[PDB]
Amino acid sequence: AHMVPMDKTLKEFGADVQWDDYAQLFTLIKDGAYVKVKPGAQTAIVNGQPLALQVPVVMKDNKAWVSDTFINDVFQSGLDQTFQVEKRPHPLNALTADEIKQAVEIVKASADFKPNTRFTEISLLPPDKEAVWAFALENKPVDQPRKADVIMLDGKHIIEAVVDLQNNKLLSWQPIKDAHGMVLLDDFASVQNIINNSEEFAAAVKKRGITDAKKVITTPLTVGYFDGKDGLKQDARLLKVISYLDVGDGNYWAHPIENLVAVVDLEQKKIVKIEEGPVVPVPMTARPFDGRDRVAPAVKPMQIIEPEGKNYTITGDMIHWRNWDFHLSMNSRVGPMISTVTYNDNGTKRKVMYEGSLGGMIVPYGDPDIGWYFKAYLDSGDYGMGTLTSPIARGKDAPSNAVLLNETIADYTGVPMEIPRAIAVFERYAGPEYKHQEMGQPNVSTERRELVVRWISTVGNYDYIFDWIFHENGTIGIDAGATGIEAVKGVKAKTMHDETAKDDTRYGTLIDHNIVGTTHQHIYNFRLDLDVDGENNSLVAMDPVVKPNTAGGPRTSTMQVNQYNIGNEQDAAQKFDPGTIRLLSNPNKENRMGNPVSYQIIPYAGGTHPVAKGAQFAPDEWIYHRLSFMDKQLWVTRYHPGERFPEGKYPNRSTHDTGLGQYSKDNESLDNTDAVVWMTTGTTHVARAEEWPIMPTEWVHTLLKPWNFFDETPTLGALKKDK
Amino acid sequence: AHMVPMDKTLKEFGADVQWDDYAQLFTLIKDGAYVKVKPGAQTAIVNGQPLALQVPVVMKDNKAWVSDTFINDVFQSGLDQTFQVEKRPHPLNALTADEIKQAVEIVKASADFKPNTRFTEISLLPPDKEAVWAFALENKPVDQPRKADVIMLDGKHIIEAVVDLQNNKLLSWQPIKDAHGMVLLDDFASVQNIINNSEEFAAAVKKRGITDAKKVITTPLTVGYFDGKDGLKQDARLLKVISYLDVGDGNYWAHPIENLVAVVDLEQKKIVKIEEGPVVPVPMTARPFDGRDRVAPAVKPMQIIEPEGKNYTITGDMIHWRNWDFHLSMNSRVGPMISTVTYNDNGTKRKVMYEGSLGGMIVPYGDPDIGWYFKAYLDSGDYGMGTLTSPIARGKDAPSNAVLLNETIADYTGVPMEIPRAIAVFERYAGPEYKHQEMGQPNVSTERRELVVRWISTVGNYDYIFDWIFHENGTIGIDAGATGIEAVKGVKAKTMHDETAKDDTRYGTLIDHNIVGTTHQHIYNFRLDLDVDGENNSLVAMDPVVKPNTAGGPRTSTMQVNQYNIGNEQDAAQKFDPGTIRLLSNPNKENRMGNPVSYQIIPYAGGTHPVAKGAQFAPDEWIYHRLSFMDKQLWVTRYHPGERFPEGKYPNRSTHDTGLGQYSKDNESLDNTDAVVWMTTGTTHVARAEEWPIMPTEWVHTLLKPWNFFDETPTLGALK
Ligand SMILES: [Ca+2]
Ligand SMILES: [Ca+2]
Ligand SMILES: [Ca+2]
Ligand SMILES: [Ca+2]
Ligand SMILES: [Cu+2]
Ligand SMILES: [Cu+2]
Repeated sequence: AHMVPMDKTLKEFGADVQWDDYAQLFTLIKDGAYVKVKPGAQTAIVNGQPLALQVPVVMKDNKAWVSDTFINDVFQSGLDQTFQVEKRPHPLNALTADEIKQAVEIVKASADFKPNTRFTEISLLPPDKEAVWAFALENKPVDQPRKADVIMLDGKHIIEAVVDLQNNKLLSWQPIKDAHGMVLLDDFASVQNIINNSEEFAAAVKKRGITDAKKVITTPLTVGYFDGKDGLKQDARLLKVISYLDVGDGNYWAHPIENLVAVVDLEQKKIVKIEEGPVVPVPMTARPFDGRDRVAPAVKPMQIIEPEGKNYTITGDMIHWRNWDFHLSMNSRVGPMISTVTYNDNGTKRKVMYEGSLGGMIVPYGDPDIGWYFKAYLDSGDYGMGTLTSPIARGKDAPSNAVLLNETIADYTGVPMEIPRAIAVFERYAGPEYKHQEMGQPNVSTERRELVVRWISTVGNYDYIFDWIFHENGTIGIDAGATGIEAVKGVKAKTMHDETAKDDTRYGTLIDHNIVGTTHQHIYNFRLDLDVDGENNSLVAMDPVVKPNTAGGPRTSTMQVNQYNIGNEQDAAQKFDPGTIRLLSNPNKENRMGNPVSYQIIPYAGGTHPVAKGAQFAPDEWIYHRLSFMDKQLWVTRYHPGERFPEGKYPNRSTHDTGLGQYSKDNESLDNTDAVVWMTTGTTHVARAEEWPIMPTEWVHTLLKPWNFFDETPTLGALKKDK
Repeated sequence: AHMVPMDKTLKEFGADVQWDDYAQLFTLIKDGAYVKVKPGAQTAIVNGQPLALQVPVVMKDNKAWVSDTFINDVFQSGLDQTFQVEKRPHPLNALTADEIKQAVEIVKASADFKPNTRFTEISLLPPDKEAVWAFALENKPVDQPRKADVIMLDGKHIIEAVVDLQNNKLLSWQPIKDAHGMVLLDDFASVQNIINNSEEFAAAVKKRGITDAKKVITTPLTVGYFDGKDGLKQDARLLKVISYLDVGDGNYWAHPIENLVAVVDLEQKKIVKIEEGPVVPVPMTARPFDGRDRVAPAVKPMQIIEPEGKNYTITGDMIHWRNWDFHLSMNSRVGPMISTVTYNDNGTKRKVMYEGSLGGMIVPYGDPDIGWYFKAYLDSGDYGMGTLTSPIARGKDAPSNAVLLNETIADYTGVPMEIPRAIAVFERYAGPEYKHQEMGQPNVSTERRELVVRWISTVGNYDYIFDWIFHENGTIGIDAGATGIEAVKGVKAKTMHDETAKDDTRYGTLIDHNIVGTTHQHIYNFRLDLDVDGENNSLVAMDPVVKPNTAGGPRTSTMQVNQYNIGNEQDAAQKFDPGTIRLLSNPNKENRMGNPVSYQIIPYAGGTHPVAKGAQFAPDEWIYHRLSFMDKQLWVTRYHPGERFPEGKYPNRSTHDTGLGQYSKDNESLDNTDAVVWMTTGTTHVARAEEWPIMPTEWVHTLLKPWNFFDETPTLGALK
C-alpha cells in the first residue's frame, strides 16, 4: 500500500542525495539525471524539465518519504535523454548474455565436450571490415550471421570452436597443438588449496619462521620459457607460486616470504618442485594502506554538475558527442574496444579509425634471484584484463559528473557475468581551446571540452587505468595510469647503514625496513586500425633538420624538413624520436592546400616516471627473444583480420615470437594499403619511499592528431556566409 | 530608505547571478563566495553559514531589489574566509602603488634625471635569503628598509639606480655602458607613426600593390647581433619593422607584405634603411578568428562549484593549501614569482623552494630571407611579459571555480598599473590519488586534487599560458601552453600543385592559399632555487643500466642503476635523457631508510608538439653563440643574488652570452652547496592547416617530485 524512506532507497539505487535545509530542496544525481525536488511539490525537475509526481515527497521526523514507484517515475521517466534505444543493431555489438548461453549450449552438445573444460574466451567473430563500414556509413545491413569465437581449455590443451548463432550450429572444432592456456580464476583457488594441503610446503615455511602455515597467502605466476634451464617440462600445465604472510593489516604484499618458490602441476594438482634460497626473516610490521590507522583530513566539497543533461547520447553501444560517432564494446582479454570512429566534417562523416584497443602489456622485473628471475606479467594475455575489470568508485575513480556503464562478458564456466560500473564516460573542462588577446582589442577565448572513456583493470597487486580521450578538434589521446601496491623483496637491511644494504639494493630501492621495491618496467602496446579518410594509407616520415643556408644573408643555417615514405613493415618497425613527425596519410585525398589528409602518430607524449627507451634486457634473454614488441615504439603492419596481439595469441610458455615479430616478418608493402598502427610505450620504474605502502597514480600519454586532415582550425564553427 | 536592482548591481560587482524559478532561490557566485538567498528571507547562506540580513531581498515585477548595503553586508561579512588580513608583511611583498610613486619621486629629484627618461623596470630589491627564510620559518622580523631597483632608459642609455624607500634616498646611480634597453610600449606607437609619415615607405608599399598606405599595420622586432653582417651599427637604438595589410577582418596577421623591412632609429625617430626583396602579392582573403563569420553549436552547461568555500587561504600574497605554504608576487619582466615554498610534514615545515619563476624564453625562426633571418622573440627579456599580462576571461581561460587576483606593476612612465584578473588560483579534480581493488575485498580509492596558479601573457601574435601546479603528495608541475596566431610568410603558391610550391615551402608548411607557417621553436627556461630541506644540496645522477647477471641462474642480464655525484657547473650543464633520473639531494639529511632527502628534476615530462632536442641552429650562428641556454635542458649553478636571467640582464643586441653561458663559466663546485636549477624545455613547431587561422592550445609539461624526501606515501594521512 505504502511508501519508502527516501535516503535508504536512493542510496541503494546509487543516487547521490543532497538536502538543502535553507532552500528546502533535494538534489538527486545519478548518471545522466540531475533532479531537483521539494517536499510537498507536485512537480520535480529532471534535467531542466518538469515531471508531474502522483505523490509528492513527504517530510516527517526529518525523514523524507517517497512512493515505492518514485525511482521509476523520476529516473526511468524519459526526461533523461542520455541513453537511447537502437533500432538498427550494430554489427560489432558484443555477445549478449543470451548469445553467450546459446554458444555454450552448442559446444556442450558436441560429442567432444568434456565436463572439466573451461572457457578462456567467448567473443564475437565479427563480419568483414568492408561490411561493417558500409553499415556505419551507408546504413547497409550486414547479411552475415552472428558467429562467436569459443576458446576452451581441456586440461592443458586449447581448442578453438566457431559457432553460428543464426543457424544454431558448430562450424569448427580445432585443437591447437603446442599452445598453453592463460591463467583462469579457479587456478587462484586451486593453487591456494594445493599449498594448503602440502606437507612438504608446511615444513619449508616453518623453517622460515612461520608457525601457523594457515596464514600463508599464495599468488600464481606464469613460468615463461628458458629453454629447459629453469628445469621445467614444456609439456605440463605449470604455475610458480610466491607466498606472503597474513599479519591482519589487510596488506599481505608487505610481508614477503623470500626465497621460497613452489612449482605446481595443475592437471596433477600437485607441487612438483620447491625451490628454496637463503632464509630471510619476514617483515612483520603492519602496513595497511586502507586508512585504518589514519585520520582523514577534511576537504571541502567540489561538485561538477551538468544541470541540463549531457552533451553525448548513447544509443545501444554507440556514442554521439559533438562531431564524433564511435562504437564501444568490451572484450574479456583486452577490455574496451573503440570501433567505427568517424568525424562529421560539415555534414560528411569521414573515417578515422576502424578499431582501436589495448594490444597487450608486459611488466618485466630485473632481479636474477629465485623468486624473481622468471617474473614478467603479461596482464592481458595471461590473466584477461577485461575479466579483472575493477568497478569504478563513483566520485573518486571518476569525477562526480560521469555516466557509468555495466558490461557483460562470459566467465570461465561459460556463464554471463555483468560487471557493474565497468566503464566511465565523462566530459571535462580542459583549459582554453584557443585564445588571442590582440592589444587594444576585445579578447577572443573559447573553452576546450574533452570526452573521456575510462576503464580500470586490477591484476593482483597492481591497478591500471586507461583513458580514451576525444578532443573536439579531432585529436585523440590515450593515457595509461598505474597505481596499486608494489611487488617487494624481503631483505635483511633495515636502513642504508646496515652491513647488507649495498647487496640488498643492487636491483631496487630500499623503500621500508627490510623491503626493497625491485626495479621493473611497465610496457603498454595499443593496436590502432586507423583508416585515415579511407582504408588505403601510406606511412610518411618528416624529420626536422638543420641545413646550411644556400640562399645568402647572414644566416649560416636553416630549419628544413626531411620527408620520405616508409614502404614496408620492416622499415616501419622503429624506435620513436619525439623530435620527429610520423604520419599515416591518405595519398588519394588532399586538403584545400593540396596536402594529403593525415594523422600524426605520437607514441610518446610524456609521462610522470622515467621513460622506457626499449626492453631493459640483454638481447640474449629469452623474454627479449619471445617479445619483440617491447623494444620498438612504432610498428605499422598490413591489415590481416587475425593479427591482434602484440605478444601473440597464446603467450603462455611461448618459445618464439608469434606476436608483432611474426606479423612484420613477411615484410609486406605499406604503399597505399590498409595499415594497422601499433604503439608501444612505457616506463622504467625505480622505486622511492613515497610509493610505499601504496603508489600514487603515475601516468603516460600518447596522441593522434589530425595533420592537414582539415582545411583550417576545426573548432571555429559553422560558416555564416556563402556556400 | 531605498533599494537598488540586484542584477545590475551584482553583475557590476562581478558576481554570477543564477535564479532558480522552481526553488525560488538566487545563487550568487564571486571568487570564494558561494551565496544562497531567497526573496523575503531574513537570512542568507554564505559558504554554508547563515547570516542575518538587515533588509530582505524584494521581488518586484519579477525584478529583485536589494538594499544599498547588500554587497558589503553579504560579501564583506567575514563568512567568506578565502582572503585573510596580513598583520606582519612578508619581506618579498612586491612594491605597492605607493612605493612605486615614492621610488619615481626619489629618482626624479636628482639633477641627473633627464626629462624624457622612461622606466624599463621598477622592482623590489629583496633582503638576504637568510633573513627571508627566518621570517617564513620563525617569524623573525627582517629589519632592513624596503629598497627598490629602478632601471631607466635615457635615450638609448640604460641607468640603474637603487633607492631606500624608508629613508627616502638615492643609494646609487649607475649608467650601464653598452647595454641596450628592452622595447617599451610607446615604441609600438612611434614605429607606426614613423612609417605612416614616411614618403619613401609609402612609395615602396605602392610598388607592392598598395594604393592606400594608411591601411598598413606595423610590428616592431629586435634586430639581434650579426657582427655588422646585417649592415647595422651597434651604437644605435634600432628596431626592424614588418608590415601587414588591414583588410578589415580583424586579422592583419593573415595579410603579410612579404620581403619589405624598414630599419628605424628610435633616437632619431627615422627610417634608416628600407630592405626590399621580390614582390609577392598580398594575401587578401578575409580570415577573421573572432567568430564574426561563424555560428557556434549549442553546448549544455557544466558548472564546477565549491559551496562551502575553498580549501586554500590567501593572507596578503601568501597561499596556504593543505600541506603547502608559498608566497606569490608579480614582476614586470617575468610575471609570477613563487617564493618561500614549504611542505608541512606532520607539523614540521620543510624547505622546498626559496624562489621559482619563468627565467626567460625565446621563439627563433628558421627562414634565411630578408623578413625572417634576424627574427627571434625574447618575449620576457625584450618585451616584458608581466607588463603584457592578458586578463583572464572568467570561465574560458580558467574554470568557473577559480579565484582571480589583481596585480600591480609600474608602467613605463613610472605610474602604477593595476592588472585586473592577472592570475587565477583554482583547485581541480585530477583522477584517483591512488587505488587498490584487492580481489574479494572492499576497494580503496582516494580522489586527487591539484592546486593550479595560472598566468597568461600575450606578445604580438602569440599567447602563452603558464600553470604552476601543487600536488597534495609533494610533486610540483610547471606547464606552458601556446595559442594565438602564427607568424606567416606570403608566397605565390595557392596549393602544393603550383610551380613555386616546392620553393615556397622549403622553410614551412603551406597552411592557406599564399600563406606558409614558417618553422620555428618555442623554448622556455625556468629558474628554480630549490633548497631541498635546507640550502646545502648536491646534484646526483641515477642512470638505469642493463648489466650482466653475475648472481647465477638462467637470466643473462639485470636491471641496475649507475649512481654518481655531478660536482661542478660545467658538468651539470647537460642534455636531458628522459630515461634517466636527476636529483637535487640534501647530503646532510636522510629519510627513515637512510637515504638522502631529495627532489627528482624532470625538464621534459611531455608535450603535444614535437620536442626541441636543442637549438635548431648551427653552432657558428650568432644567436646560438649569444644564447647558450637553448641547447641544454638542465643547468645547475651556484646561488648568486644577481644571476636571474637565462638570456642575460640586457639581451638586446648582446654580443656574447651574459646569461647561463656566463653563470656557469667560472665552473664552481656544486658539492653540498646552495644550488639553483634551471630547466630548459620546448618544442619544434612545424605547422599544419588545423592551426590556421587560430592555433588550438598546445602544451609542454615539466615536473619536480619528492624522492625519498618523505618516509612513506605522503597522502595516507596522519597516524591516529
Ligand atoms: Ca587501416
Ligand atoms: Ca605482415
Ligand atoms: Ca638553492
Ligand atoms: Ca657560477
Ligand atoms: Cu611499477
Ligand atoms: Cu609556434
